[PDB]
Amino acid sequence: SLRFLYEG
Amino acid sequence: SLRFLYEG
Amino acid sequence: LEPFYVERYSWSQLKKLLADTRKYHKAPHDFMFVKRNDPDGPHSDRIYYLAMRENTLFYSEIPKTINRAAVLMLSWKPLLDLYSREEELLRERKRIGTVGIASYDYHQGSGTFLFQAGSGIYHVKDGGPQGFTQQPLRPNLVETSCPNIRMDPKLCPADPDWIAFIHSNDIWISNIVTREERRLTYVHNELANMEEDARSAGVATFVLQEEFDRYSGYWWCPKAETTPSGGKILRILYEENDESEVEIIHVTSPMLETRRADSFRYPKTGTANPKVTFKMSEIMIDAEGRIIDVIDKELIQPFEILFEGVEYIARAGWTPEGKYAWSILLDRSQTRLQIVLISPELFIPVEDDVMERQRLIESVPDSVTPLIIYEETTDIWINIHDIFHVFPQSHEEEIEFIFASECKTGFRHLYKITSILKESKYKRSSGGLPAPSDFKCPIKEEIAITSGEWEVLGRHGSNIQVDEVRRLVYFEGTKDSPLEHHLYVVSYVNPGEVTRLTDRGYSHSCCISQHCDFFISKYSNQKNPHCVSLYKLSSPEDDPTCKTKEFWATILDSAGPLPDYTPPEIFSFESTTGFTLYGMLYKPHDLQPGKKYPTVLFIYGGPQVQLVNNRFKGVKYFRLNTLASLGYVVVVIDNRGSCHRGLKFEGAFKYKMGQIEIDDQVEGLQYLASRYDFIDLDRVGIHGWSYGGYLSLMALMQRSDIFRVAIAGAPVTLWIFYDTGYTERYMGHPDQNEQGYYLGSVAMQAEKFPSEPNRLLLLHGFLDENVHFAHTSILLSFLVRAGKPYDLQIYPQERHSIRVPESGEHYELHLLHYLQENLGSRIAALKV
Amino acid sequence: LEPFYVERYSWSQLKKLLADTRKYHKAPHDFMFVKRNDPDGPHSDRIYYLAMRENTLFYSEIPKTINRAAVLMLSWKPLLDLYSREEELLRERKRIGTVGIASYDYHQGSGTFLFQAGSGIYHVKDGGPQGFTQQPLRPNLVETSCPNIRMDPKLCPADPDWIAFIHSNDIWISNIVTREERRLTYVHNELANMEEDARSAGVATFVLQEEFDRYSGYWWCPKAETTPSGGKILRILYEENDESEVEIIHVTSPMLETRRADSFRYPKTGTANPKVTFKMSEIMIDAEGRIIDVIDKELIQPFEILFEGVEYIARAGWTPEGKYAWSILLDRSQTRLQIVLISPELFIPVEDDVMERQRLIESVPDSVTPLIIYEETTDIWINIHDIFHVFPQSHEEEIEFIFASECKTGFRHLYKITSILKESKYKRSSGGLPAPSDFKCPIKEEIAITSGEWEVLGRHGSNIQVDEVRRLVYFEGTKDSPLEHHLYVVSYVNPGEVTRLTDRGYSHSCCISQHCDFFISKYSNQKNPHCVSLYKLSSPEDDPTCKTKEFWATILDSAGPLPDYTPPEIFSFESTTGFTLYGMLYKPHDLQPGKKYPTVLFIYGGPQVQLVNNRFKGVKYFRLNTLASLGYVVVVIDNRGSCHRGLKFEGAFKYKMGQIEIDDQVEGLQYLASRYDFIDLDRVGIHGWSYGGYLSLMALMQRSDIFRVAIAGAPVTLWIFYDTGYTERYMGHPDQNEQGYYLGSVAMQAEKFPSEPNRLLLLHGFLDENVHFAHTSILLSFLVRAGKPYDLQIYPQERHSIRVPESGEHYELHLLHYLQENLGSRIAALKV
Repeated sequence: SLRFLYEG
Repeated sequence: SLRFLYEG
Repeated sequence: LEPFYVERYSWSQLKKLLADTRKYHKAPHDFMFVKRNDPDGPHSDRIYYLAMRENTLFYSEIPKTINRAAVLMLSWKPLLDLYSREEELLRERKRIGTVGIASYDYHQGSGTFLFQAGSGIYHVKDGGPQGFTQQPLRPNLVETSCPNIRMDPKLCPADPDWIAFIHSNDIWISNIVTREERRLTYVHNELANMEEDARSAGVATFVLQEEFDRYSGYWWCPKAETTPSGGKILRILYEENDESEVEIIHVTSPMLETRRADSFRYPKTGTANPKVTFKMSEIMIDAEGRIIDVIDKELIQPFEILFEGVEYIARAGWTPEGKYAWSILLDRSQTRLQIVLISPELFIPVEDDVMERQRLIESVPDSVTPLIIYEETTDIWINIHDIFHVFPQSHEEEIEFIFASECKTGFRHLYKITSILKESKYKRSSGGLPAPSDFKCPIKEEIAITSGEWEVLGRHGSNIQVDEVRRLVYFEGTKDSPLEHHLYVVSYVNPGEVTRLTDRGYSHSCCISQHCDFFISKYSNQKNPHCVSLYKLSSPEDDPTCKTKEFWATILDSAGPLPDYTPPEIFSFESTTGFTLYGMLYKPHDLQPGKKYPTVLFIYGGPQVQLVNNRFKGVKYFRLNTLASLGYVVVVIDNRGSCHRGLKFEGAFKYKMGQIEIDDQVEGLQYLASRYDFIDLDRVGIHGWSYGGYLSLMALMQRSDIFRVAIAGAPVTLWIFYDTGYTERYMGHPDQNEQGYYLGSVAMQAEKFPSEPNRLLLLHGFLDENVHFAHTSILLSFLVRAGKPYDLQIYPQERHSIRVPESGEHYELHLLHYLQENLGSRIAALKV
Repeated sequence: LEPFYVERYSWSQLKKLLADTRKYHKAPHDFMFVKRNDPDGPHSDRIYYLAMRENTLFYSEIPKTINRAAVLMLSWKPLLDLYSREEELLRERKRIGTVGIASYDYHQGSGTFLFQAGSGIYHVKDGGPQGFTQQPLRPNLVETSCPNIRMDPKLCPADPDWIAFIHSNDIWISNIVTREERRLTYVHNELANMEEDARSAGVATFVLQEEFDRYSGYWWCPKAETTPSGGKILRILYEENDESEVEIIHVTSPMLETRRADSFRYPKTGTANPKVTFKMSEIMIDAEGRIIDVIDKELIQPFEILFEGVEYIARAGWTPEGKYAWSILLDRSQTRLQIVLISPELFIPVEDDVMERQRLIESVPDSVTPLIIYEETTDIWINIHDIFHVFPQSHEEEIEFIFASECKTGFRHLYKITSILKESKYKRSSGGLPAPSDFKCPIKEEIAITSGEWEVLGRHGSNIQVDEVRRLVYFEGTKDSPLEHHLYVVSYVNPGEVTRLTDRGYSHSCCISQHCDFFISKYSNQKNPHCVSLYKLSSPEDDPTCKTKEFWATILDSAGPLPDYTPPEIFSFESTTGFTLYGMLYKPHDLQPGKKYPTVLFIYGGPQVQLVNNRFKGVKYFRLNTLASLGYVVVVIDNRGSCHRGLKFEGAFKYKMGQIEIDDQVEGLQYLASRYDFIDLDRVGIHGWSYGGYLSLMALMQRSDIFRVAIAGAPVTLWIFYDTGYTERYMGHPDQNEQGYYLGSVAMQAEKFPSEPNRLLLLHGFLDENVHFAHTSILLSFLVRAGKPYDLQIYPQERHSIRVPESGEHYELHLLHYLQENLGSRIAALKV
């Protein structure tokens, strides 16, 4: 995908 | 040598 | 009206703020229902699952009855007693943020679990003939002579003593009992560098892991064929990739002190994908479980002939009884899907001697042939899913199966199909290339199970649970609402009334028991966090179609509404484009009368993704609310392209990416700004990651009028730089869309960016393997020479993800400070 | 004192300001005198030179008389009739940014010129036996069968028909009349790639080019030895490097579309340099002019045996007679220089057969040995220079020569040494290796010719010319002032008086006619731009020791003081350290009294460079005037460690880089503030490139209190990432200066940076191969994780230099706008 991964 | 090149 | 200005906090102050709001902060998954088979016992089932702060196998006991006055809280028993590159890349591909045991395998007949915790592969037994433990189990290390890490370990279903795994891109098969270990493929030399050694067996290419979410390239055959003497023949089907011809890219090495680059294979758009093909290992064994011999076989003809036009192996596996191996196969443009049975009689041993090969080819009948049991097309695209159920073989001339397809109605629905396994007209003996239709099968029946203006769910672990006894099929779906994912059920023989099982007002992600007499549901809503509760099913004596539900027990109680988190309200509007476009609105906390507020617009609005729906936005989208509280309006919109709303909606941007999106963001922002007199449209900011950052740049390039500032995170500035699996699906080959590529590429239109500074901000992971840093670096290059300013920030330890905690703290701190100093605060509007 | 604030302009306005102050905007060099020998003609000499739009060979005629009332402007005549990676790098390493002919080679005897221009190599004859052309000559291309660029052509001085060049790191020779072409060395393989093949012949390694301004690695023997048959032998000495053991660094590729990085060999501090040797190629030519045969030759013993302790080959060449080949050799720590004579009898044929190679070694006598004709140590370091002049052989026993050295007094001076060529005590025959002293020649006398509190110049084409009839030596020096380089002359027989030949008030750069009866000076002061003029040398009849000059002709008339340009004031102050440090004050234009202004401190103050002297700073440092044109005080200081102020002054930062320099920039900045109260200390900026940007970062990290903003251009954040030849010279081997490195490496002390934003700006070339971009990106790694903010600017088309004009345009604009918004303007002091 064109999909990041941040999890605050 | 930490010596940059620029002319202007 | 009068403008509101947010409080100017310092950098150090803003860090204290973000540190303290963070100061208080994943559910269970991979459930399995195993029957206790205890006549005298209190419990009917025992469930196993992975839970978290590590991540380990737990179990919980399922009682036959419940006290219906009280809430049974299921107690968690732990099953278990107490980074490589191959992992850390895979963890990026799978998008898995948290450490531990990501998944596990299990064999029914034996009880054998099998899983990979850290570098080690382990196994334990519980549930089988050998019983049910009441205490933690001590994990049995599978031992090896393999130097490097081992990936993708799988139990052989036929013999649970055997397991396979990947090692240095080759297949191996250790035995958990005899301890016999053997290399089944000799395809890749671990020592020789990647530049001149690109072959690899049993593995999923970068593109298949990244763009088709397929993380494995080998599939154990479920049954073992007997031998004369007394042993047995196992089989592994695998994909042999040859990435020789694929492009070589250089991405910076994480060890920045080395100042070197890792070379990895990246099928850039319009270039070639690897030279895939199928293959199969025939592991012969004696009665003692000793490996007699391993014959390694290949297709009787090239993969380019037998599977003419196939450019991707999207999925694969075996038929229940091991008779045929199956495979789902896309053409390159990803508009033509197939489903092809592949008989093991298609594969012949590899032979160097030329006239032994000749002999072996002629021993194979002509009648043995790839049987294409389904073909579909579309003018938009195939979206691959995990749904496929093959029923057991009633008649030897046929194959019943369920599959899903967007291609018929324009929406994804379930279809029961019987395909007739015809002897193919094509006869290899005569020697020729099969005609375009020589392998096609006739479709005997095609009964649509579901239908309507809504979709069945197949991606991301949504699947179907089929009850082959009652002849029903359970499935998640968007029937009740697009904003809520609910569980349903229906007969697959007499399709008709669908029955929703999950309760209204929530968004569930169910995991139905293999016995179809139970189902779990992780649910939440905009207000509440995510509870996880167990529910029991019931057929009335007079009517097996009608399944009714009863809450049984709670697995995990919700925290309860987070203190200091006002959730957003979920709005909609009728679009000029003939659609009900949904949005989310975070009103600023403690509103003022007669004061307009600065507006931030978070965004992604790309394919495969819905942001606007009824779920708890306190976990991941926490800061949207922290923003609001500081005094920003926060808007989120799902432009045309978002998922869970049919193919034709999703397809609107095909060949047109970046050209239709902002139109909807602005549309909803203006629909809002009329109703909500507190929305200051002169101070709008936008920000997103990936496709989000893409549009943020578009937003600023196109609509300097609407958007004052844009913050682009790891954006696509150039489509000629992305990969095949994605860009070809949505934009096609760059020759067949000369003009869409150019319009959809912001770095080609660098002069369109604003000559005002303090407006563009670029963020990018410096080690980004996916959206390569070049995207930023080249945008900047053309910006620099177009004479336009930018503000840049790099996150040197990061990729297409933020994983180091101190990197994420900096992103948040900076984005807030930037937003403050260039949008919200009074000093920001002074600068202009 | 009320603060002055600068006029706030927009981006687009500042762009237009800068482009209009640029609106109205290169001198000659490489002069050579050639006599006409025309007793009936009007011209004594004709001079040739390189001049500038491309840069070509011109010439002018020198008349035997001049009308001493009038001034003669010399007429410029065109002599001629009108990039690869190799070139692109050579240009970087040489600090040439002017398209044209870089240099040429002339053969006195024949008239033959030989100059690389573009890909090709050309020759023309003019000014030998065969007359003097009155019209432009057609360049004659040397034909080739070599597929790739031919770097470093050189004429054979013994035979103008022969030339040599380098091609894919091997030495070829080409006959400009018999057309014969021949590869002399087969060391590198052009089809082989980087990592595998890393040997080379006739070439200067990266460090030799970037750190010792030595670009060639092969040296024609000036005389040819005769064969019995009528033919002759031609010789070529050369360096053979093996870079297999050198580390390998990935620098980004300029083609950003490719998304790849070029690999090249970077001898990091503490790592290996190339292991080196000398070699010799004997080309037997027949009487006809055809090559009979070429013999390659290795030293009789290994390099590390004969030249014990030697790490670098600083300079090399041959003696005027050709009997010995000389070489100036440093140890690794660069605190031991040795001039060594190397006889061709030391070289033997390369022979793979071991019975023949044994027999060759034995044939060469024990008496043939290297001869260390000079050796010296220092406790600071050896500054290599282009001074070394051998006199002809009076006696066969000895050799006379002039060399320059700082070791003796602490200042560089001329010393006519006379060494004795004793038979070494060493005997190969015996078997063992040599004792420490075995090749040290005794000094028969070491006369000092100059001495004082001032230096002779020996780098950048400053050198000595030597009258051997009059027994004089013309050199360039600082005897009158460190701020002015003047041409002096002195007798070397009985030394003493030192006649200055240039005029006070300007600093000069001078070529002296090889005949010593003429000299040219390029001269300027702070106020007037550079002119070039030609002075006639002359002696009174009664004492040829004594010399005088007369103005003969202008070559280049100056532009006449640039318009709207205010030169700075050169100032000085007797510092706390006991050295008279210097500076340059740019007062702001139209000083409104009762006020104080923002102050930008420009900085370099690293070794090998004096920023502050009596030269026009309105070409290169044009913008330092613009900064005052907008109301910024500009200050420059030559802190300790600058050049032209003795050695011990330059040795101040040994093992201590970053520590001592800001203490002087602050001291001087305070001194100025007292006398000149228009200096607002509350708003002081600092900026510099390379070592300039290094100390910009030190300024901010050490003195948050003095410096509001610091703008750091391609800084040395971390010393361990820098080459051996520099770092080890000034800071030593990392193991032995552990602390000095920590303190000097600002990448380490990221914690010590300001927790305020809008103070630190980082500028860097993305393709920088010298100060690798990883310097910036690692500081950024640590600033993030140490919680601190930064502003970043990258120039993706730039190495350790700004060469695209569009990239430079953006930089100056960004710098002007940055200082405006974060220092100088009113909005800036509000932001705090």
